[PDB]
Amino acid sequence: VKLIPSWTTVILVKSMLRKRSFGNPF
Amino acid sequence: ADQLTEEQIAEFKEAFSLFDKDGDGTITTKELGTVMRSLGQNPTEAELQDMINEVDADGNGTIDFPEFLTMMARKMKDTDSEEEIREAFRVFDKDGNGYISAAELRHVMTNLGEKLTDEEVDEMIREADIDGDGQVNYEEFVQMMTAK
Ligand SMILES: [Ca+2]
Ligand SMILES: [Ca+2]
Ligand SMILES: [Ca+2]
Ligand SMILES: [Ca+2]
Repeated sequence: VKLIPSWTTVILVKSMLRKRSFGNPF
Repeated sequence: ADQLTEEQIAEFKEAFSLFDKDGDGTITTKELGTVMRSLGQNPTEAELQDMINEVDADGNGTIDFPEFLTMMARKMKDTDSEEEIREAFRVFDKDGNGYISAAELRHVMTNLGEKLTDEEVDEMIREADIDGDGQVNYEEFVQMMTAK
């Protein structure tokens, strides 16, 4: 079972929406 | 080119703006709630407040631009390092079949704001398909975040 996406999470998918690459440096 | 001192900040400023729908410099429970309700889920009034209360280090109940630059640095410790990737994945694999498709990514795109075109979205997944399966899997989504 899960419990909604945490904070840094929503930031993980949005950060992925950068340009045309994949993976986050963070 | 190379992550500099401005390229990084600009990235966070974008995320801090995505939540601040109005752009007043303070994320409320409704704002973030709208984002959690657009991705395709349903945040709980109680959990939501408890969620925006985690980053809220001031104790006011609202997130701020500075709180952002300071929130992504408090989760990269141990209680949220490898579990945050599995979550970002779920967003892409809404169906939870064990793979991602340019379609699932196109959905998340408009759910956050920008909606990459098609060729780009197609190439974005082709560059990650280290195996060339027409879609991205879990190993890739991770092998790309584990190898620095
Ligand atoms: Ca606001
Ligand atoms: Ca605050
Ligand atoms: Ca899928
Ligand atoms: Ca692949």
